[PDB]
Amino acid sequence: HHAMEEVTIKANLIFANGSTQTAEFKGTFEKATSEAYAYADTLKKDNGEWTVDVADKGYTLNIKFAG
Repeated sequence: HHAMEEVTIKANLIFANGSTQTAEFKGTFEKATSEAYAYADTLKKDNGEWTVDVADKGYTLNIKFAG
């Protein structure tokens, strides 16, 4: 039985120069997680490629952009 509660995935976006931005995605776990990464992807054009460190049991995504 997989978790079907509506949850919030927090994306802590960290840019190359150290600046940050936080966005959150609400929905079932995997759907919301995929949406968080999809959002990060829209920022690659101006911020470069990203890497991630998953925290808080998967509810926090620390996404760092390179460059």
